[PDB]
Amino acid sequence: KRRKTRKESYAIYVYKVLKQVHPDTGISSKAMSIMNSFVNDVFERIAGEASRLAHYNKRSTITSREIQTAVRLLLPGELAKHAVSEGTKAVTKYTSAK
Amino acid sequence: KRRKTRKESYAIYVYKVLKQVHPDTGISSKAMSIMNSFVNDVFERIAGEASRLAHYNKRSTITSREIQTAVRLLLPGELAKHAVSEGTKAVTKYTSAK
Amino acid sequence: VLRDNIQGITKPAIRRLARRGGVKRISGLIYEETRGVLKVFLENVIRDAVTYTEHAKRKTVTAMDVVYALKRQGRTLYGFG
Amino acid sequence: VLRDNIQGITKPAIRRLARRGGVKRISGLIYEETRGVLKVFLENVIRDAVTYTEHAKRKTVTAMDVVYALKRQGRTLYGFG
Amino acid sequence: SRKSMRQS
Amino acid sequence: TRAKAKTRSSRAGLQFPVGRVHRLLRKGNYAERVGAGAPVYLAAVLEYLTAEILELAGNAARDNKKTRIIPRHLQLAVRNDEELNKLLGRVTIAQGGVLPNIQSVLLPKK
Amino acid sequence: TRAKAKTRSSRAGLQFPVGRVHRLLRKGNYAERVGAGAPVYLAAVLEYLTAEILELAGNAARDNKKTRIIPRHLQLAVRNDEELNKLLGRVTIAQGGVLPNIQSVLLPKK
Amino acid sequence: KPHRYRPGTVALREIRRYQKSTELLIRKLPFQRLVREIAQDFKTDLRFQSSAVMALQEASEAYLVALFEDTNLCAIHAKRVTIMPKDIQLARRIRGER
Amino acid sequence: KPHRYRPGTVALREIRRYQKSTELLIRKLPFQRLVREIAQDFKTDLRFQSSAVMALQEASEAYLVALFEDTNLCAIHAKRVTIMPKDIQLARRIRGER
Repeated sequence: KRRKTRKESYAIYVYKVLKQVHPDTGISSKAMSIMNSFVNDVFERIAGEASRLAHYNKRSTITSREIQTAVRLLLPGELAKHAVSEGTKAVTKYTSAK
Repeated sequence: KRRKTRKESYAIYVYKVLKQVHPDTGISSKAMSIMNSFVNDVFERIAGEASRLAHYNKRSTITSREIQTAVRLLLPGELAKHAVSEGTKAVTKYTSAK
Repeated sequence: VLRDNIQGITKPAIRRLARRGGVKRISGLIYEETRGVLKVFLENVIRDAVTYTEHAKRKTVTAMDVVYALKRQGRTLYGFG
Repeated sequence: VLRDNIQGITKPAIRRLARRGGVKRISGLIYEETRGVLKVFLENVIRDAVTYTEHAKRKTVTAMDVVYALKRQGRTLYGFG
Repeated sequence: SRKSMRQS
Repeated sequence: TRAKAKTRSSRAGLQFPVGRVHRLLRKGNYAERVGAGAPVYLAAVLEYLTAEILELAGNAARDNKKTRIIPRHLQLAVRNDEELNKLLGRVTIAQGGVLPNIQSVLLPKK
Repeated sequence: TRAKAKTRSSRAGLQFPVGRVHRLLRKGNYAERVGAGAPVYLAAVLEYLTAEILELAGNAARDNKKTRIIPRHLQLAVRNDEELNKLLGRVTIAQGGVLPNIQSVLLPKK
Repeated sequence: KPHRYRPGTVALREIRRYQKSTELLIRKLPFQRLVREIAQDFKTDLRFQSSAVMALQEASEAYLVALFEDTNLCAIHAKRVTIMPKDIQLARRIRGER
Repeated sequence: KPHRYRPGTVALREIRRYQKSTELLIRKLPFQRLVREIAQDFKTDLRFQSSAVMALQEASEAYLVALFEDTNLCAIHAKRVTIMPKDIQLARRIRGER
């Protein structure tokens, strides 16, 4: 009766986004694992780019603009601009709330 | 009037190593800059690999073993084994002294 | 001790791999070259994976070790963690 | 405003670059393709460099920005810091 | 319920 | 008394976890300090990318008369989109297969 | 009275700065803690690689009747050593040029 | 009298079938034996997880499929429809592997 | 009768000369103008350091030389001694830039 350890994953958030974009559509376990790995890889890429951006400018804080510059560097064009728009909108809403 | 802010480089250490290996051979400014950039690049590579190794194993400290594994993963063939031997010799001597 | 296992990649398997790659006609000498290339690739990936496993003080090569080995060679693989 | 500077990469320059690359005979249509490829490469590298410069709130593109842009694209350059 | 302007 | 707990994702209007992203950034050996808006911005970017890939994969699944996304649909969605293909150019999707592409020279001379 | 200062590089018999490498490791956002022997090992590895490249570049310079190493000598040393070429495969050396390689098919027929 | 397809219809049919399909094309047991034989030279008494061998097979098949695509392109470039070992060598040389 | 070298001796001589030399092969001012014209599309009133332009020229020449080596290899594969745009396209497609 040894309970397995807690393994964190983005499965629930990916499922919520899928239900937002496709209500009557499911996802298999392998596809969910692939999406989780994609999220982890993109997270690592953007975080590393922001970290080296901060190091280059001799800054000790990763801020919104560092993440924005990382997104602009790593994403191909229209994806980058739409991601920047979504990020700025989310940050503005969060700041407006509290 | 005011001295420029000091910029740390590996020039003197590369020069000492060159005098050890070639007592009569000099080095140009561009070659010294290339050597400094090479040292910085290799240092960044090894440190990043060691950091990833520590993160994968849920460790908080980078030790001689982590750097050694990074060296084995990054240097090809005889370079890796020779670097391993030199580094283990250096660490053994350092621990033997104090 | 295993030996002569590179021959386990049979001619029909290489032909299927070429067909998935869009190859229509295959020379008879393709198979040995493909076996050698696959052996080199597997040697590199397995060497990196075994290095990762040895650093972990494990005696079992895990899927995460293979994933990290592939990612180090610029061949990130999804679907295994 | 600068315009039509891609023609500044003259035919003898492309010929010299090919000779350094070991090319013995060059077709006449090679020059336009080489100019287009060079334009695309410079566009990518300059875009990354300008992004780095803008993040630093600077108006001067520095050598370090170019080095970082090249490193991000897997084309590390030695001799410029 | 969610649509992206990238695909128009 | 203490106020009712509200998740940062709810404040940002995002589905991805702002708190988990912030904790990963703090414990990822990226920088000494992490700003308040960085996890929000990164969660928004991740959610947008997930939405794009999931929308394209759902379109592919509907084309294949399926109501469940499999790795093949993800591979088709990634490789059929130019920008997504560039983003995941060096990424292999397990059980994803390949896109149908036969060179014209190999086709029969009809 | 405190003991006379002795550099960590001298203890390990190395010419590269062990203390500077330790400081860069601590302030490089790589891990929460850095071991004592890690900077020693990294300095030894860097010194060995530098010694190899400098020896090969000096040999090239002596073969070119020069007493000062120039970028051309470094490029020749890197591209002539198989393992060093593999290590610096995606690295461009400024003012290094290229090797004198002419394909055999392009050579004149005797 | 027996029905026979011309030399190339079945090749195109197989190309279509295997580009539609997504299952692995190499037998599991021979590939596992090859993996164990290769790993024997690196460390003895090694054990492998099933997921590790599956990931290795997926990576190897993807790499081989991409290499065969490049080889087909090389063969077409030489005014041929048959892939030859020189095509594979040229593809690997342009990629930067040999 | 004036002396004339056959069509290919001078080409080989130029190959040897430019493989022995290390100086940049593109004129500095036209390349600087091209860089500035390209950068005009990304941000107005941009200034450039001399070292930045020198590094850009070095990287561009190295990339072009490597591409020309790959193009020559592709043209030799097609049993030709003349490089053509199709060779460049094949090289860039195999490299993964198209």
